[PDB]
Amino acid sequence: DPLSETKCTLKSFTVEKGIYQTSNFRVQPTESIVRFPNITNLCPFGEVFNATRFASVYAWNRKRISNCVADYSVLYNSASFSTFKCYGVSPTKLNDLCFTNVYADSFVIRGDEVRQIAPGQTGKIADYNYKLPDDFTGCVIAWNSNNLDSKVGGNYNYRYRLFRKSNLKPFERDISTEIYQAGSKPCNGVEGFNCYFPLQSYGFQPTNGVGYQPYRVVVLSFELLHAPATVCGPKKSTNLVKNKCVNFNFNGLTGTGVLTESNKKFLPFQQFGRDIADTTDAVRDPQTLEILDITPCSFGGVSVITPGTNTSNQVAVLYQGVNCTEVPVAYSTGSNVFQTRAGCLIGAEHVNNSYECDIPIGAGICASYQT
Amino acid sequence: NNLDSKVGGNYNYRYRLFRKSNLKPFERDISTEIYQAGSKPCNGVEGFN
Amino acid sequence: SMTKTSVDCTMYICGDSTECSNLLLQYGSFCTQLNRALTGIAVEQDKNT
Amino acid sequence: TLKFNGLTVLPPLLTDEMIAQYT
Amino acid sequence: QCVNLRTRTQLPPAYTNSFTRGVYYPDKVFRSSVLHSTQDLFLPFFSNVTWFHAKRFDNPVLPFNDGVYFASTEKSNIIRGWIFGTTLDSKTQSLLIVNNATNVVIKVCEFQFCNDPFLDVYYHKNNKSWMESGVYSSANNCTFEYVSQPFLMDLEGKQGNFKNLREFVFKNIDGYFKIYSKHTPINLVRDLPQGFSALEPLVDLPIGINITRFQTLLALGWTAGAAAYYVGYLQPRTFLLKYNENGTITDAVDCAL
Ligand SMILES: *[C@@H]1O[C@H](CO)[C@@H](O[C@@H]2O[C@H](CO)[C@@H](O[C@H]3O[C@H](CO)[C@@H](O)[C@H](O)[C@@H]3O)[C@H](O)[C@H]2NC(C)=O)[C@H](O)[C@H]1NC(C)=O
Ligand SMILES: *[C@@H]1O[C@H](CO)[C@@H](O[C@@H]2O[C@H](CO)[C@@H](O)[C@H](O)[C@H]2NC(C)=O)[C@H](O)[C@H]1NC(C)=O
Ligand SMILES: *[C@@H]1O[C@H](CO)[C@@H](O[C@@H]2O[C@H](CO)[C@@H](O)[C@H](O)[C@H]2NC(C)=O)[C@H](O)[C@H]1NC(C)=O
Ligand SMILES: *[C@@H]1O[C@H](CO)[C@@H](O[C@@H]2O[C@H](CO)[C@@H](O)[C@H](O)[C@H]2NC(C)=O)[C@H](O)[C@H]1NC(C)=O
Ligand SMILES: *[C@@H]1O[C@H](CO)[C@@H](O[C@@H]2O[C@H](CO)[C@@H](O)[C@H](O)[C@H]2NC(C)=O)[C@H](O)[C@H]1NC(C)=O
Ligand SMILES: *[C@@H]1O[C@H](CO)[C@@H](O)[C@H](O)[C@H]1NC(C)=O
Ligand SMILES: *[C@@H]1O[C@H](CO)[C@@H](O)[C@H](O)[C@H]1NC(C)=O
Ligand SMILES: *[C@@H]1O[C@H](CO)[C@@H](O)[C@H](O)[C@H]1NC(C)=O
Ligand SMILES: *[C@@H]1O[C@H](CO)[C@@H](O)[C@H](O)[C@H]1NC(C)=O
Ligand SMILES: *[C@@H]1O[C@H](CO)[C@@H](O)[C@H](O)[C@H]1NC(C)=O
Ligand SMILES: *[C@@H]1O[C@H](CO)[C@@H](O)[C@H](O)[C@H]1NC(C)=O
Repeated sequence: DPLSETKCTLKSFTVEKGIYQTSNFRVQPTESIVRFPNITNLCPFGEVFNATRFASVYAWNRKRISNCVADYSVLYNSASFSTFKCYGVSPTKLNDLCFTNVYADSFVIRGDEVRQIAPGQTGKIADYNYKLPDDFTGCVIAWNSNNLDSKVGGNYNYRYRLFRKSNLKPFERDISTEIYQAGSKPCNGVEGFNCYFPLQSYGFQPTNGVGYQPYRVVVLSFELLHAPATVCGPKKSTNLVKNKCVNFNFNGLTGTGVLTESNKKFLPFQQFGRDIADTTDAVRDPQTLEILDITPCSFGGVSVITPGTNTSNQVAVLYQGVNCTEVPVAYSTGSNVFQTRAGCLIGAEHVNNSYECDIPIGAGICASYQT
Repeated sequence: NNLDSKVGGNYNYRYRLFRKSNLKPFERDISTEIYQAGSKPCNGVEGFN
Repeated sequence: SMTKTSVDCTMYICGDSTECSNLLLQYGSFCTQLNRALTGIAVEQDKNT
Repeated sequence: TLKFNGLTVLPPLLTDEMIAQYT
Repeated sequence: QCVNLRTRTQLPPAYTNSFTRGVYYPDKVFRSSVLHSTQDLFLPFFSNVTWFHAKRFDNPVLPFNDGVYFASTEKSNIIRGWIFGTTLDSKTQSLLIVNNATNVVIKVCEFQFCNDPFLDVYYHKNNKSWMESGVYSSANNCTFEYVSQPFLMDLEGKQGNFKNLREFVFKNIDGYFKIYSKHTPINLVRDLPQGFSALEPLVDLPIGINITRFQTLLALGWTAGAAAYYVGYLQPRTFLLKYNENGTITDAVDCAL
């Protein structure tokens, strides 16, 4: 009870007559609220995963991605990708992570070779034409494509690298067609003993086993945070509540406050209104372009007004400069409550009779213990 | 290496890849239940989510 | 007299953060010693008047 | 010619009406 | 493709007094009836700007150290944009701004330009009104591309019979490049108008490259109109800015004048 709180605050088992300060009151946030402009520049991932024709892997396509929202809600919540894995980030956490550049690398391979695309792997694709760095922090995405990329006679349009002089560095696209030397002889002309053309085309047919089937491979990649964050996940938003104390975030501006409809008119380029002491006192809603006053949530010292301990245990509480409508958010039973110019006074009986000032409260009010 | 490593791999030793939330200090987790990384529930032993 | 003032030393020094408040706890009685001083000033504005 | 951030301004015990009466 | 004209030598600079201009809203923050002591890159009050004009034709290259104020007083849309960059020769990325008949394009590739590169009112070239191209060969690395409506569009003013002032401030901080602008009508013959108004952030883009120099882009054996343009350099300086009852900056003090 408030008397026990004064005994604890005064570190005494008995308290003399007077008024004593105690732990400050503050109206709590009723709920949290996040406001961000409704999503519009969603990334061009249709131009990746739903492009009609893919490239061959020996000369795998690169698409650069920039200035967009890297939404994966349709991506990672679809079972339609048969192997989608990430290699230095959780695929769930991508919506709360930023990038800087992005690249999509797009190509077709055999189903026995999707395992070679992973960082730190080997086999003629990974060795000769498409190697990830061993520290690859991004993701590989792949899907079974026998209904798409097979041809009834074998889809020999889709080509791979069958030979190379040396096994390659990260993302080293090679467009050379010059003849490979399998033996110690020089290779001269287009063909000869131990000469091989460095490529071959895959036999993708509707009949093939779960291995000789085609798969469409994409790698999503990024070099991180050396520069402004030109690609990032979708900043979500929640309903706009008013006339209640709440924890807001508006376009990155945090605070806890009461939000109200403002009469202030901004010019179009502004978002935060400030007061003399460089504190925020208003904000624009990103999605509705109207101005909200920000007001700090009601708070005050709590003073306990008491006759002395042995005299009596009965006490009254003053919520300094709090309107009596707001104190019941916390003695909230009331029935003897008096809004004073000094604050909401709870548990003291208002008597019209003016006596001499005994215990001060403020703004002409005093309190005393009487019949 | 010369005590716990093996030429074929000492696949006795294992780490926990997944947990709904970070564990508390000196907490230990012995759950073997299947982690629902996607929305579709899995009252089972396997599936891509 | 002059305008009576009082401060919640924690709300100033640590507005709406428990993480800051638990660090402020390392400093002991200063967030009370400051209020004894300001309440002494405030009580004397009535006395002077 | 004459609340934020935990700072508070408290009223004097005697109002400007009570000072006008003593005066 | 380049259409060279070393017809005019590097004629020496005219110089004029920039009275109280190139003040701009330093931040997206609204204030009212209050004085703010911002410290930032500003054009110093009463400082000597350099002055150029369009047989009258100017188009010199010049540096861009920390940031630059640029303006023209004009009629009939003679000027159309700017190159900013560091080498200007495909060793590094560059940034192109151009307005066409309404729209703007802001773009960045591994451009090669020319010694004296420009875009005129294309009548032929490939064909009529030809695409934003004649300042460069091939971009070939066009990572950043943005477009807008009427970035420097005209206003009524009884068919713009005053030489309308168009003011821009070009800046970079923390890898963003920032553009602030204003239009004002005034009646004056050939000098920057003594009076006060402030520039608002027109756009921002996050291009993140070393920038050292710049050159304006303007349109015409050929014939054309004639108009002036000015250049001033921002310096770090403290300004005290009077926000009015409606927020807009209404007056300023240069704390070191
Ligand atoms: C490739 O592009 C396809 C077309 O954009 C896209 O298909 C679309 O996928 C979504 C999610 O599966 C569907 O969303 C709708 O689903 C049901 C109705 O069937 C509703 O309950 C939902 O509210 C929602 O409206 C689209 O209907 C579907 N559209 C078409 C034309 O099929 C694929 O998801 C894309 N695939 C990849 C791999 O990128
Ligand atoms: C964000 O999206 C909402 C929903 O599409 C837009 O709200 C609509 O705005 C128009 C014009 O004010 C009204 O005719 C509709 O009734 C509104 N619909 C709803 C559901 O509110 C809103 O304008 C968009 N805001 C931004 C900043 O893009
Ligand atoms: C405490 O707050 C209430 C509002 O919740 C104030 O009541 C308003 O007072 C004005 C002035 O008399 C009236 O015009 C309004 O109609 C009242 N509103 C309601 C809902 O009755 C009250 O005045 C506040 N008390 C103090 C001393 O601040
Ligand atoms: C313009 O092209 C050059 C060359 O392709 C790019 O320079 C590469 O930048 C990446 C990312 O930092 C590095 O991984 C490469 O090593 C760089 N290559 C070379 C040869 O320098 C440059 O980033 C491109 N700029 C834009 C804006 O697209
Ligand atoms: C701030 O801007 C407003 C709006 O332009 C100005 O208020 C206008 O004043 C004129 C002249 O009395 C009236 O014709 C308009 O009806 C008013 N507008 C509104 C919306 O009421 C105001 O004068 C400006 N204040 C300053 C100091 O320049
Ligand atoms: C309570 O203690 C005070 C001294 O602190 C003493 O004067 C008073 O008589 C005591 N009251 C009773 C009821 O014993
Ligand atoms: C006390 O007097 C006031 C008028 O000064 C009146 O409004 C109030 O109802 C009275 N209270 C009681 C309990 O009679
Ligand atoms: C301004 O420029 C003129 C040259 O036109 C020069 O004589 C003068 O000294 C300069 N003054 C300042 C303060 O820069
Ligand atoms: C310009 O000419 C080419 C052929 O020379 C033609 O295909 C094109 O449509 C023309 N463009 C315009 C805008 O007339
Ligand atoms: C203006 O320029 C942009 C980019 O060069 C172009 O897309 C647009 O069609 C042009 N419009 C006119 C009217 O020239
Ligand atoms: C350009 O940037 C590089 C790397 O940040 C730096 O070393 C160099 O000094 C810069 N050059 C200029 C002229 O600022």
